[PDB]
Amino acid sequence: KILHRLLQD
Amino acid sequence: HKILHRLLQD
Amino acid sequence: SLALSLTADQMVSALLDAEPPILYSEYTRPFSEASMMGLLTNLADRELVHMINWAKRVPGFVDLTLHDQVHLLECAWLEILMIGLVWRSMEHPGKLLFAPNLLLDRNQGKCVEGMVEIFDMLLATSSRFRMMNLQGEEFVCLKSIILLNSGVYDHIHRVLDKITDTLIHLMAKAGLTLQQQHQRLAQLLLILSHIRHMSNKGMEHLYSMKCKNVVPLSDLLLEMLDAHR
Amino acid sequence: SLALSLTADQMVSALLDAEPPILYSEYDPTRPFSEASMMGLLTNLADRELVHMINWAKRVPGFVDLTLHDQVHLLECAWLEILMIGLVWRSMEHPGKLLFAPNLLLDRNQGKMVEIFDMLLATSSRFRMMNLQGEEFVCLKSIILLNSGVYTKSLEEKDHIHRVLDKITDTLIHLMAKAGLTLQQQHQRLAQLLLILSHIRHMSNKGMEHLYSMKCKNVVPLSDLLLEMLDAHR
Ligand SMILES: Oc1ccc(C(=C2CCc3ccccc3C2)c2ccc(O)cc2)cc1
Ligand SMILES: Oc1ccc(C(=C2CCc3ccccc3C2)c2ccc(O)cc2)cc1
Repeated sequence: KILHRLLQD
Repeated sequence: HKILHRLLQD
Repeated sequence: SLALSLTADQMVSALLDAEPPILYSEYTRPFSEASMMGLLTNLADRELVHMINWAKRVPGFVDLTLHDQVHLLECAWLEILMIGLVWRSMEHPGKLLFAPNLLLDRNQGKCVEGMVEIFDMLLATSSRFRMMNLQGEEFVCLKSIILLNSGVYDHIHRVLDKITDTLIHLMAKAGLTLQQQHQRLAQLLLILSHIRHMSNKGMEHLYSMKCKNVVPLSDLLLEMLDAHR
Repeated sequence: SLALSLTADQMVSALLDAEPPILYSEYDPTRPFSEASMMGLLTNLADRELVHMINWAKRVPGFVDLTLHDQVHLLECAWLEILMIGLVWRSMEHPGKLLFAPNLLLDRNQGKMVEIFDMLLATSSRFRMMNLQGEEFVCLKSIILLNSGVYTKSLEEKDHIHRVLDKITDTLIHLMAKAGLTLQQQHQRLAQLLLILSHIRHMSNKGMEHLYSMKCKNVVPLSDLLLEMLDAHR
């Protein structure tokens, strides 16, 4: 999940 | 014409 | 024009006087899509006739041209049906009171594809209204606001302002502080964004129901629906 | 806990500094058009704005206090609303035109969509006549992020969103009070601003339908992130 990544990273 | 046109009268 | 000369109490009593009645559905618990959408379509169709005569009694509305009245009703009708549904469903948590003889819960909305999502949102809004302890006088103010605002893109602006004055007036009369007043006001109006969302998602669902041609739509509903499509 | 501690002036200050930049499009006046090129341009543009939006959201007071699952949901719901109110804000001083980018300034006479365009035009026109302030705008955009997906186990989270929402309300009122507005004018302006959010929600929804239609018609590409975002609504 791309959006999930960017929030994390 | 539209049914709404008629109903918004009388 | 006469709308602006009205006082708050007068605004309130006029809106309460204009209220449409709660209609009944046909007198077996629906589960299939044909049965459920059949009952809801019949109901909405009858409700719409009352909505139109209600709308003509909302102060300021009659002062608009016929074409503008048509536009606003076409834009707002499902929103107005939905906030009505959500309001009368308040005292029945987890369920939607489409009519006093038609209480629907999640489990029936499980069938007919694309329904249970819109169902859940309506339940969440109803619950939100219940927790805020929304009052009937506030409800008719919100309903009026939806009618006048949803298809508004000067006179309407002034009337919209007048209704805001009325809302505040109601909260003040209820003994709320100034801070509580504009906080509660913001909360009410933010729910209007969700009612809009539910309407738009409902509208495409009804469009899907139409093209598939399972349930016969009334000519009035078909025209109200195509105004969006 | 940090968000509820802030003063209204601290809230504003925080929101102002979290503002993403205005990006450029790849538009070139010596380059031909058609619906493909334009939607491609806006898609490319939106896709880059998303990356800035995601990092902007993390700087919105209270947003990182939420679970990652909740943050994802709010953004999936609100992303187009937020792009659009961005579009409308920077289009204010350009009546009858939309400033997608500093180098991409479009009228209605270059469309087809035209109604979404007009709606955005009306909203911009509304901001202009209201004389919408920057401090009001950033409050509005943050409200959209927190509100739009809040009514769709534990939460807790949901009630926490209502607190920060409530804190952005006095901030707005606080803003209108220093502007010299009377109580009646404050209430009325607050209402006018929040009613605009219903229109922005409406434009977002109509926009997704056009975007979903655009994807299925496989006409010009959507990025991997834009596809995931769009799928959340479908
Ligand atoms: O008082 C009301 C009566 C009917 C409605 C209808 C909707 C339509 C969409 C929808 C989807 C899921 C759950 C509820 C609803 C409500 C509706 C409207 C028209 C129609 O032909 C069928 C259902 C809403 C309020
Ligand atoms: O800053 C912004 C950048 C792009 C947009 C996009 C929309 C999409 C819909 C739309 C239709 C007519 C006129 C404008 C718009 C705006 C948009 C969004 C996603 C996409 O893939 C294509 C266009 C809005 C604001």
